[PDB]
Amino acid sequence: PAWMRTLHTTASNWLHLIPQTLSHLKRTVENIKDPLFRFFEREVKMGAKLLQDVRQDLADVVQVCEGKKKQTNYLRTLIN
Amino acid sequence: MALEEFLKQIREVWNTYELDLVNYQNKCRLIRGWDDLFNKVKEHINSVSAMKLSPYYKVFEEDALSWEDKLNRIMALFDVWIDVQRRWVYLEGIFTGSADIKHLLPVETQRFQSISTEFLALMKKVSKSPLVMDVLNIQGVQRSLERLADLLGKIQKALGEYLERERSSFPRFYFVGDEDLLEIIGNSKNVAKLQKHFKKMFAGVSSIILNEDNSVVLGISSREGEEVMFKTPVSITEHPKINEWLTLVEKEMRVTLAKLLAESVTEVEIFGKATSIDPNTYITWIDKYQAQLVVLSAQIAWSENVETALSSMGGGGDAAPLHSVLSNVEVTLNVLADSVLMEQPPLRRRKLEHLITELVHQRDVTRSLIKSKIDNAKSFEWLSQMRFYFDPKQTDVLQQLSIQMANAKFNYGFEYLGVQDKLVQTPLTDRCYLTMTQALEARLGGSPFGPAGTGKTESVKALGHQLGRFVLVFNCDETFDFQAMGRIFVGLCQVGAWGCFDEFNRLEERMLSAVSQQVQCIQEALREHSNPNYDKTSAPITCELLNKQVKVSPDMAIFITMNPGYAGRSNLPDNLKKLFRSLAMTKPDRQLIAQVMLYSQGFRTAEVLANKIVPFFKLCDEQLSSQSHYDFGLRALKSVLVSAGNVKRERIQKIKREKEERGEAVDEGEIAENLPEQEILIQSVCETMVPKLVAEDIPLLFSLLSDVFPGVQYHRGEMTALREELKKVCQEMYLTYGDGEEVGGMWVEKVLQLYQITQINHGLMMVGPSGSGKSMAWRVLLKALERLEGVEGVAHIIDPKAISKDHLYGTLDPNTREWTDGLFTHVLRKIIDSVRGELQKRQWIVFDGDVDPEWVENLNSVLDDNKLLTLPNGERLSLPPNVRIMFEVQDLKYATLATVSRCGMVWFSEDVLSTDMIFNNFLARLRSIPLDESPMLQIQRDAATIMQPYFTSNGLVTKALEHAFQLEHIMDLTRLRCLGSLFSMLHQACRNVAQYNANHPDFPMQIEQLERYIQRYLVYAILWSLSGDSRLKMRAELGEYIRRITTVPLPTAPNIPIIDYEVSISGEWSPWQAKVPQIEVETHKVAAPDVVVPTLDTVRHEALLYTWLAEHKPLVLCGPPGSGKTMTLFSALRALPDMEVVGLNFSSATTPELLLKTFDHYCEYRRTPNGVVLAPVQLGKWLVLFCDEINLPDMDKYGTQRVISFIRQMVEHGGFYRTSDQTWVKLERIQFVGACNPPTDPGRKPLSHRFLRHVPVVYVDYPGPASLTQIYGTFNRAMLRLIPSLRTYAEPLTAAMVEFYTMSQERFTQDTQPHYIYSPREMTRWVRGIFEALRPLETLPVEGLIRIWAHEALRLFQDRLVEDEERRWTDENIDTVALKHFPNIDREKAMSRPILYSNWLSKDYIPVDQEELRDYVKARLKVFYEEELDVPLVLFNEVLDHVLRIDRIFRQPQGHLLLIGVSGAGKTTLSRFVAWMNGLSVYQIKVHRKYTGEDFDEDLRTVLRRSGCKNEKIAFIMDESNVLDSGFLERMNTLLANGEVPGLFEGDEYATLMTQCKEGAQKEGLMLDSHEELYKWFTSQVIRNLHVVFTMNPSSEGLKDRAATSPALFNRCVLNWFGDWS
Amino acid sequence: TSIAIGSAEGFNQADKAINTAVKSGRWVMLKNVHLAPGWLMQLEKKLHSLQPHACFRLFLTMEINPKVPVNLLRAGRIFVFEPPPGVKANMLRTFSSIPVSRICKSPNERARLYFLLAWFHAIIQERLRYAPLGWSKKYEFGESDLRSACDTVDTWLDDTAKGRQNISPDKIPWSALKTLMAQSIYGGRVDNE
Ligand SMILES: Nc1ncnc2c1ncn2[C@@H]1O[C@H](COP(=O)(O)OP(=O)(O)OP(=O)(O)O)[C@@H](O)[C@H]1O
Ligand SMILES: Nc1ncnc2c1ncn2[C@@H]1O[C@H](COP(=O)(O)OP(=O)(O)O)[C@@H](O)[C@H]1O
Ligand SMILES: Nc1ncnc2c1ncn2[C@@H]1O[C@H](COP(=O)(O)OP(=O)(O)O)[C@@H](O)[C@H]1O
Ligand SMILES: Nc1ncnc2c1ncn2[C@@H]1O[C@H](COP(=O)(O)OP(=O)(O)O)[C@@H](O)[C@H]1O
Ligand SMILES: [Mg+2]
Repeated sequence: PAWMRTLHTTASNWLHLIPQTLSHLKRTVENIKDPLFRFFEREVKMGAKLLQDVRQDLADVVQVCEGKKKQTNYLRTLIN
Repeated sequence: MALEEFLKQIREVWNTYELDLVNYQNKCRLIRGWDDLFNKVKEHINSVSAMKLSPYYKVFEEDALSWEDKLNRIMALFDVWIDVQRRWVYLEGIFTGSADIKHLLPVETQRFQSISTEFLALMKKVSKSPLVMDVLNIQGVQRSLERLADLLGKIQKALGEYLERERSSFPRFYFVGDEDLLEIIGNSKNVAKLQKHFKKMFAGVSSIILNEDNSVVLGISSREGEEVMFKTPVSITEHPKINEWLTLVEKEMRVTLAKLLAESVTEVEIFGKATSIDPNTYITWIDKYQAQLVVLSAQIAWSENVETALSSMGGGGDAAPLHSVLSNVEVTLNVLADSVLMEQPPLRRRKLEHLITELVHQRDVTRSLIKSKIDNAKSFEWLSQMRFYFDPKQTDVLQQLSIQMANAKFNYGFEYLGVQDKLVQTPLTDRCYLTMTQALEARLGGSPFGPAGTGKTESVKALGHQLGRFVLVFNCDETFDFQAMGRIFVGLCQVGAWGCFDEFNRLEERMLSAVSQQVQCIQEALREHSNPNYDKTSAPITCELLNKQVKVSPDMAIFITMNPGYAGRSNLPDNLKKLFRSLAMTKPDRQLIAQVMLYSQGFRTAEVLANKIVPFFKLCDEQLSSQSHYDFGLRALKSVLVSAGNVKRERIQKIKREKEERGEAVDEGEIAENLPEQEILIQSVCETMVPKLVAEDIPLLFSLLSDVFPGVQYHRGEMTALREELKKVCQEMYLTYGDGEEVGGMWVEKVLQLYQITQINHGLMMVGPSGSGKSMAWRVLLKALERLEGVEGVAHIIDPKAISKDHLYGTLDPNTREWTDGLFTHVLRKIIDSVRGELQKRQWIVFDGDVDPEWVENLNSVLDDNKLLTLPNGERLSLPPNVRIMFEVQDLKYATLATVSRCGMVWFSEDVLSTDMIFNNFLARLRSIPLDESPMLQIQRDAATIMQPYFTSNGLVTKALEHAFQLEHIMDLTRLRCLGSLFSMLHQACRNVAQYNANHPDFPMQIEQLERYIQRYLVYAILWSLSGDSRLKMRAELGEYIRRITTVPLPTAPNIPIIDYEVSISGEWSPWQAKVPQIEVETHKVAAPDVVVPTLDTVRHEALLYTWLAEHKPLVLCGPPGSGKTMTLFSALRALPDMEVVGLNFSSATTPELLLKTFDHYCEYRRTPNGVVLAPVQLGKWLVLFCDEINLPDMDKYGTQRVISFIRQMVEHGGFYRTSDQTWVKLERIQFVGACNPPTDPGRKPLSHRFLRHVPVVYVDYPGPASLTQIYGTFNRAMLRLIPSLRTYAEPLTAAMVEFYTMSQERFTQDTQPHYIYSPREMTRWVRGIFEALRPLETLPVEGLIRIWAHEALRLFQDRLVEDEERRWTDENIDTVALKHFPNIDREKAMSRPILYSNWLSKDYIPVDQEELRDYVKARLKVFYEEELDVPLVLFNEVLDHVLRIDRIFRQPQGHLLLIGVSGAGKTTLSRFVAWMNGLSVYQIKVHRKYTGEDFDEDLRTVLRRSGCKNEKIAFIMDESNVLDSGFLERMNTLLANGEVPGLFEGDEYATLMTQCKEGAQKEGLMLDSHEELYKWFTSQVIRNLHVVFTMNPSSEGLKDRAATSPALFNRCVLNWFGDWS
Repeated sequence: TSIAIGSAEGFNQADKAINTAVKSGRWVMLKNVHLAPGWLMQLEKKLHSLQPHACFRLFLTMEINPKVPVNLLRAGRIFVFEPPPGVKANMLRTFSSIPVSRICKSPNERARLYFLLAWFHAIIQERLRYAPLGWSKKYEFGESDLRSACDTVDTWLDDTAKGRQNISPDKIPWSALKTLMAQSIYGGRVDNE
């Protein structure tokens, strides 16, 4: 269908735009005493978690648009 | 022989025990000493039970049995006698002391006279023989007590009007409930029973002081103990009426407070205008007067001094005596500060704290005045401050004091507030006072809004206490309707009290609009009373409230506080907002509060501590990881400061004790200077905040503490006694205990944190994922505290979301305005009353369940400092100091910041409950508790020893569980679900070993056989528990992983996976294929509902289900529709003759009421000494409640399912709550089995992780092509034995069927249409149709068989299709499949496109030509027109096809239709036409505008009676337009799926149905007399006779919605898509 | 007869008041009728087949809401109350609302105080249109604030000027008015520093 192909192209472009990798920050005995690291670890943590979630969801959307996998309730809602 | 000795002791005690009797005004001799009898009976029962433990109990068993019997009779008799005695006592004082009730209410006056005569007769009989058994052996004594209680309750419930008149007589009675107001009125003579009712009637009066005669009221008292002595005592002898002397006490309280204030002001004038103050004299003055009076005297003195100083420099150029005022304030503040640095009595300490706060505010104000160079008394920089003016020359004492702010003037109400916690007068509080006073002067309300915990309600209460007013806090909600608020407003108007309606926006918008009227009228009355032209002689302004004229007192006001933007809040209409002066409270001055609080508690470094603690709180808010349960607002800081003060006091006491025990040298100054205040603050902060933190935030917060508080460390105390009690309790409950870093250190540390939080807060929240040990933690803590402190601890576990909020808190009848207690309200009221000594015990109310603002916001006042449960009827319940409110939740994703900030939090992570602890608990329970109820123990211990190496850290089980978390499961995988499945399967293995031993008495199982069997079954159980809820691929993957890591010998088979193998009792692997024989089904049993062709999946799932059900363990089968879940479960249940299955069919609107109706029908409640037990009516049988759509029920906006929570409560806790009388009901011989589609299917919701913890899930997927080939080849071979010539075609026929069904499933999916579901149900229907067509026929060539096959394929796969291209595809694919699998056949004869089969033209089901069928239908239509309905119809081919389909459906048992098509297409007419042919009687419900659910229930009852009792075939035609409510669809769902509605016939309607069914069975010739067999026969008759034809429009979203609200419409109803005319 | 709609007793009172006023010719006002759309439709049907008195008037004050039935809107005459288009219209509305006798009291400086208050109210309300720049949020600066400010001005002018015809501009309590309208009247709704 038309909407399936349009969403496939949009999701492919979005995957191209969004980067793929983000490594968490390492805990150290003297690093915890630094509030900069205390904030900075939280930033990289949230960034990596949300990036992984978004990448997985968009990959599932692309997979559905190609028909390889079935639609679920959450997947249907995200498509909508 | 100690058993006989103690039995003789108990015999002597009971024979010597007599009933203590005391007179009642020379009328009766009441029972006294209830507690002694109660605990005597309790101790005797416990002793007899402990004797039952002993083995020598057998020789005295029968005697001790009769002893427990009579002891239970004594308990039952006196569990009602005390209540009856109290009810008669306070009812007598109403029907005797009051004379107006005789004329007003004569009928129940005479009724009470008769009941009192009966009670005095029984009571004189008791007085004659005061022996306990002589009372007990009285004939019908228990029944007499029960009927007396019933009659007294009936009389009590009919006294509402008299109570309303009594409330009108004394205005303060409006805030007293019906029970308590009757208690007060009846017990007026006995004033000692009114002491516990004064706290709900006055601000700070908790009790009154009486002389020895109890006839003269000398004074009043507060909850702390502060006393006010009346100058003129009030005598109750002169004023016998309760209301009269209560009013006199109130007026005397006001006058004596005024006079004492005058004396205190005159005395404190010396302390003012004085350079130096002697500490002794000031302390004496403080101790002489009350806290409010000394604070008021200080305020008056300071205000007068400042006014005099300002008047002195009115000339501008004069001197500055304001510096003298500042110096005096500073000197007094220094004297106060030195006073608190040493030990003080608690009352004097609170007085000093209040004075220090007030004087700090005075110093700040005076400094501000000096800085601004204020020199005129009329300057607004001074007029804006709250100034107190005292006029001793005023004759009226109540008007001697005037409080002014800006242009507003108020009079002190002189209401005794007791000792209330004063708040620091921060600039925000000053702004609040200014705005609220400006609103009050303009005769408006107050609307302080903002986020939670910014000092809004407390600010309103503090302002009210500042003016000496009575402030009432009403926790508003959605049931505060127009009438309840009108009554509350009437009470406030008559009393003259302030009403602080916090959470005002929780009302409905319509209710707020309605209340705006009353608010406007009250404000107008206040405004007219404000005008000076009004005089005392002129009648007070009378506002009209609730169609009544109510006097309006000047002192009253309406304050509403609300949080804007929070969840579960409405909007205020503009006509209501214009009546209130709103104020924004967003940023309280936390630093000033902290500094002044630390200064008043005695901290020398208060400023530094506050400046270090407030930025610390901001750092915590902005630096720790964001979580839903984290709160760092003003409430958290308040708790921290209070805990710091308590810790400082305890440290001072400990130092003093160390000094007295070690020598004799104590100096208050030495201790004060040498005290680590920083350490105290850190200890309080850690005790309050560390428990709520996640694992990764603890080191972050500790580093933060080291950064802001360097050099100070926290050393948590070692509660050695509590740790010993925890160790003992864990040992008795088979729990793993560990100190520090041992196995279980984190859990016990969490328990200690929970204890510390309970010591501080009265509201707790144990937040953490399922299976983190919260329940065990708080249970172990409760038992340890009970066994340590010696105070019995009881717990009331309430599932808040398993019941409606009306059932949880209570309901108010809109008609009669009577209050019915909810669950939590009933529990709290029972604890408060303490009729059975509940106030001396540790009461914990645990709200185990999900939390949302709808139900938890009603507890805001309870969790606040108010500790009041405000009810819509104006009642308020004070939380006793021994009651704790606990919330055991898994997440806090839906609660607002109001609830999170109100409760201390303890966060339990899943790392708290390590897997080794669960393994140790399982092993201990296995080694201790017998499974039968000993060879059982020996087998259990041997097996546990065998499984010990695997149930270890980094063992086979742990590694397998870790890997199983990485696979894909149909339902979300939780550790505890897998562990519970494994433990249940291992228990079943132990029972299998025991059964093997029983079957072989001569040769029991040896050690080696046990080892082999246990190891192999452990691997088997791990495989089937960690991957039972996954596809075959994941099962094979887990099997391969186990084969790698495991060392135990596993099947040597090359490609066959391990899951294809069972563990025989001999201790060897045997493939499941050995239990799958090539059976030959009987010809007449082809595709029968109870016929199951054995396959590999069938036998595996049958064994698994038998294993799980033999443990009575709840389980859920999840899989696609038609996979075989119900069939497999019924096959497994057929191997258990002692289990009866009852079918439940959940829908989107399913509520626990369905389960309650099923319990009412199939079970019965019986009263037992341990409580109510619900058991099935049949004896020795286990009721298996089979819920077919367990995950379908609607999920609210807060992610909960009420029926799912109900099932979770009934599974985990083993019972539920009867909402009729709030009685705990324990389930007996009842287990639950669930069925559901995968949660990814539309309309299905994922089950809560707390529910999935208890229920194993087995994934029953579609049978494979090989399995389908086997099953339906067997079915065809059995079926094709009718025609011997056709026997050779069974193999190609089943192949063709399987191929076409596989193609149909792939081509049409649920993505296209909601009803496009295909399952082996279609194949079963195919085989049934072919067999039914072939049954009467004697011979038939292959072409006829292919024609029948094609016709059945068309009727199954093409009837439900929507588009034309899909039907064309189905026809073409049928043709291609038949030609592919059946070559060398003549296509034209067997596959002529108009495939029509009908039995109208012959006795058998044979093909019919189109034209002959059309002519026959024309003739039948002519007859139909002449007989039933004269509406001409035009006949075409589609009409013939449709009538053939309807005739096909109507001839089947339980054949229901779902006709989907545009209106006017003839669906109803064709249904009536076919039904008239087939003899069915057409029934249609006549829906009108007033048609409700009860009329539908009556129509259903009539149709079921006709279809089951009279054996009359009925075609119940029902249209979608006939659906008005969801109840219609729910009852239709139940009737379609089961054939009987459980709650439809009840009471009289049930008995008449029983009689009619008996008559019907007599007519059929059956011999049935029991209700169960007759009801089963009725259900069978309804199934056989009732057909439901459902017609609806082809809506797109409507079909999807109906696929969820009524799932049975798509599972039991054959779907025909008539559509529009082509 | 003004009745607040939303309760069953409110519906009964509205019915009785309308039935009485259609004969007696009195006015009836119902507030917040958008909360009962079905009763609104029933009321419209009742009104259509009715021949009331010549002086009878029925006012249905409601908020702009899509739930209001279309037939009632077609039956009645619609008046929209909303912010005035500009500063000039705002001042004109404020001066029209306040009675003339109230402004023209004994102190001749009362008129200038009222004019300053009206200009301040217009300035405050017009800044509301540009939500991010004029303020930080859509505050509810309405007619209630204007009435409260006028009452405060009256009270403090009568307190300072004891009935004198003229009062020196220095003696006018500027501090009182500024502090009150900054902290309680207009500053109450303000939640931002
Ligand atoms: N200290 C312990 N040592 C060993 N086993 C324990 C311990 N505490 C709990 N368990 C076991 O682990 C499981 C946890 O049960 P519990 O009811 O305490 O969980 P929970 O965290 O309250 O769960 P939910 O959120 O579902 O209410 C039970 O099987 C219990 O027997
Ligand atoms: N000036 C103050 N001095 C001391 N404690 C205060 C002060 N203002 C607020 N608090 C405390 O802050 C909390 C606010 O309670 P409350 O006003 O009832 O909450 P809410 O603002 O949500 O209605 C209470 O613990 C209260 O004692
Ligand atoms: N091994 C088997 N032998 C015979 N029939 C089977 C077998 N497996 C599946 N079926 C057929 O599949 C259907 C399963 O339907 P049902 O038990 O209602 O599943 P669900 O309750 O999950 O919808 C039954 O009608 C049955 O005839
Ligand atoms: N085949 C037909 N020929 C002539 N009239 C028909 C035919 N089918 C339906 N009708 C008309 O439809 C009307 C009945 O509609 P009905 O079956 O009640 O609609 P629905 O199927 O939506 O319930 C009758 O008055 C009849 O005239
Ligand atoms: Mg639990």
